[PDB]
Amino acid sequence: TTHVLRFGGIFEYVESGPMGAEELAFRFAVNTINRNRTLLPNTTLTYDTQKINLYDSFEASKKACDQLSLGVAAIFGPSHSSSANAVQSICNALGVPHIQTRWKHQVSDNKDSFYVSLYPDFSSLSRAILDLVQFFKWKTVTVVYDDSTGLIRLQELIKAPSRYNLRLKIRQLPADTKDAKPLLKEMKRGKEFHVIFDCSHEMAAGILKQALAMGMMTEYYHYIFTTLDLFALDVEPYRYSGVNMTGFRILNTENTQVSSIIEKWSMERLPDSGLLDGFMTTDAALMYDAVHVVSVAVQQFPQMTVSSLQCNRHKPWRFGTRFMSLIKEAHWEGLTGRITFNKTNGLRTDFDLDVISLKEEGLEKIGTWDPASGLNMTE
Amino acid sequence: THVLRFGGIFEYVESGPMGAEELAFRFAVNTINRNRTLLPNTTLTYDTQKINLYDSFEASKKACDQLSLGVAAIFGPSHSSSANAVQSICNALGVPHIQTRWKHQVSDNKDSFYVSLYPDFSSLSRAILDLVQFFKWKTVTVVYDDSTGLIRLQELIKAPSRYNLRLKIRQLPADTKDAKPLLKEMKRGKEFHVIFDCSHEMAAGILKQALAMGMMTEYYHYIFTTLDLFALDVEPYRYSGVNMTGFRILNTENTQVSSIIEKWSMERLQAPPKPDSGLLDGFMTTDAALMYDAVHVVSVAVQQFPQMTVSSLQCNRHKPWRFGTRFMSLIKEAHWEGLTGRITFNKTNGLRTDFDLDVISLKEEGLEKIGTWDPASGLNMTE
Ligand SMILES: *[C@@H]1O[C@H](CO)[C@@H](O)[C@H](O)[C@H]1NC(C)=O
Ligand SMILES: *[C@@H]1O[C@H](CO)[C@@H](O)[C@H](O)[C@H]1NC(C)=O
Ligand SMILES: *[C@@H]1O[C@H](CO)[C@@H](O)[C@H](O)[C@H]1NC(C)=O
Ligand SMILES: *[C@@H]1O[C@H](CO)[C@@H](O)[C@H](O)[C@H]1NC(C)=O
Ligand SMILES: *[C@@H]1O[C@H](CO)[C@@H](O)[C@H](O)[C@H]1NC(C)=O
Ligand SMILES: *[C@@H]1O[C@H](CO)[C@@H](O)[C@H](O)[C@H]1NC(C)=O
Ligand SMILES: *[C@@H]1O[C@H](CO)[C@@H](O)[C@H](O)[C@H]1NC(C)=O
Ligand SMILES: *[C@H]1O[C@H](CO)[C@@H](O)[C@H](O)[C@H]1NC(C)=O
Ligand SMILES: [Ca+2]
Ligand SMILES: [Ca+2]
Repeated sequence: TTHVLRFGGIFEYVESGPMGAEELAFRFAVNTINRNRTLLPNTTLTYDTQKINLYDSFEASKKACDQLSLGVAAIFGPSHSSSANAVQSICNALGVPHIQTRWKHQVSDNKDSFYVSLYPDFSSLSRAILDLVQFFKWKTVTVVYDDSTGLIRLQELIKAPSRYNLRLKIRQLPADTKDAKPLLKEMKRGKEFHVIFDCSHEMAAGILKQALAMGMMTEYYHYIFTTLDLFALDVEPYRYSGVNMTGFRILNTENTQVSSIIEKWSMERLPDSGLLDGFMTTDAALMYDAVHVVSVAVQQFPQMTVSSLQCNRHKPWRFGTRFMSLIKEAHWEGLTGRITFNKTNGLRTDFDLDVISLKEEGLEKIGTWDPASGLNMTE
Repeated sequence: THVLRFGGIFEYVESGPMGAEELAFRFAVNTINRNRTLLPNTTLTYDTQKINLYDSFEASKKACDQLSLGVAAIFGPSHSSSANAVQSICNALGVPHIQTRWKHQVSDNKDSFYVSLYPDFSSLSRAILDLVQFFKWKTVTVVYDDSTGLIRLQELIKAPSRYNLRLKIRQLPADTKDAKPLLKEMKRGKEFHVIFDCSHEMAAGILKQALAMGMMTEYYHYIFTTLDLFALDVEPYRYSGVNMTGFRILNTENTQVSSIIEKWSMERLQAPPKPDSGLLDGFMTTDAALMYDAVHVVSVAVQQFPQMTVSSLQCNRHKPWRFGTRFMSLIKEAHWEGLTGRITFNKTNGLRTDFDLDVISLKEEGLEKIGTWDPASGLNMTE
């Protein structure tokens, strides 16, 4: 009873240093499962990792074909959206499950059915952001987004001013944070004390610097962050100013089992950035959870074996339709909590969140949120 | 006598008439061949592949095939996610990719082998704005079709921080047939000034629900992002005295353009639009006049580069085309007077950020020109 089952992964290219955090979580999971007797006892997980420049969809395609030709049971495809788009179409045509860990816009007309996404969908996250804004009883707010795509992402937030009694201004960051000051100066001048920053944690770390410099880290302002990697941020410079800072957290650290696995990650890993060294970002804990979730579906389908499919020949995989289905019905308790997909969408629309805020002793849990029972504060 | 072949990827119609874009493509090619003054010694040929527009994989396989037959340009697909993939491929093999439909150009993306003939709404958003301020609106309601319209009209959505304006954002549901619950909220909220961001086909259908709801009156004013406003049947509404305003890129005012539009309404083999569609039969949409203009603009660059010839490139082998970098450049510097007016690309972006517009509004005697707009001198009304 020894069977070789191979996953493919397409990751970011760093010709200048260490492998990315996602590719590391991928390999770390595979190894952890192999060492685990209870999961895939008779089965042994192997893999093939290709590295590409993330916005060359053409390259992401050539490498997705190569892996379908070696034989792969799933492509844990790329992060960037336009490259994940192309690998999604390919995986569909050849009926190999595509596992996505990062959000991208699913065009409506698109009928691809061979995929799932582990990123918390903000059909839900937009509503969690909203539930939070109403709890603080804000009546004016200012949404500051990074790249145009954040409007599609937070569209349920942008529309609320027609239903509820709310008035928001929409501002954008410039390409480089190093002059987000002219903008911050307009918000200051306009007494925009309640703000929602829609950007990556790296951008958030850099914006809070400009904000401090501008005298906007005080008891007057309150900042809400869409980013789930709020704990990734160094908070020493601001916890005494008594700004308010709130965001969500998918990464279930409250559990000791998750904390210990996060520590083995800070291990076997490694300034003015504003980020904490040795921290597992959410994008990485999701990849680790995607390998585990797919594997839970593999343990239920021993009959299944890999197959060498070609992008020119057009012979859909034989166990494709059946595997992709086993996946969508999967249940797993990963680093990021309850995993369950939406049979309809393939998306993750139901999950649990910890709502975290900046007290004087650092970031702290002040409640929970799930789409069913909404916000649930502890006081 | 030299044979130069363009490739085109178009929408699949099993098995009715060929789409309007593919027809404008073939119509242009033929018109140029018959024209002595353009490509006199050169003869244009082509290969048209048909694909399902959201299978980017299929649009890829077919883009490779044409690069292998040998093509000087792929007038790639319309849908965005398929035009994305063909854009990357064209880039890797240095064959110009000609786009005629808007799509979001991700910022990090460095592909340089392409141009887009669709009027960019870094400019169109500003033209919509210039118009809103001329009417001196202080409240407006933007209704968009699919999420992507927010990225498109982002310069409009942000204006409430600069100017004195207050807009509500509403969305249409998948199917127009119940845009009534929404229209009923706008009515109840006295949202008399509205901007509809959707296709003309959706606009035709929404105006029906609006009439039914008693919102086609002298109280309402609707602005349309769509450039195909003249595509709409306007008989049912021109007497109600609603106000209806939008822009028009298609230079019909010119007789030469009108006659070519007439040869197009002719030779058209598509069943008239179903009654109850709300559209006029035999009408050249802007998406089609752009494709006709894209074949002509590229051809103006070909006439300047006789040395150039086609080459059979493979998607596995990786040997960029020999005249690629030089052709793609001749294109970006092109100037053409097409059906849609002044064509000129932005050397920086490859996009069409400078163009001319006719601003058109619904008078009682049908749709009418009431001014112009170009990014330089902004709005320019006649009164
Ligand atoms: C807001 O700021 C003050 C001072 O930092 C703090 O005491 C309060 O608890 C904060 N509010 C929340 C929701 O954390
Ligand atoms: C699946 O997706 C839709 C749209 O996002 C959502 O409304 C629906 O409730 C989801 N289904 C489940 C089972 O959660
Ligand atoms: C909400 O939170 C309270 C206290 O934190 C907890 O006791 C309760 O069970 C939660 N309710 C639900 C159903 O989420
Ligand atoms: C095409 O020839 C027509 C005459 O049919 C002429 O009017 C027009 O200028 C020509 N186009 C070009 C490129 O000169
Ligand atoms: C809007 O008002 C009436 C129709 O109700 C029309 O006569 C008038 O010309 C319109 N205004 C413009 C600028 O189109
Ligand atoms: C197009 O170039 C013009 C100047 O030639 C410039 O104003 C504009 O920024 C360019 N395109 C964009 C959208 O950046
Ligand atoms: C605006 O239009 C008028 C005619 O109505 C014309 O005389 C004038 O030149 C135009 N302005 C410019 C330069 O766009
Ligand atoms: C293997 O992981 C640990 C032991 O290493 C065990 O607690 C866990 O349940 C196993 N994995 C599963 C859930 O099959
Ligand atoms: Ca194992
Ligand atoms: Ca000719």
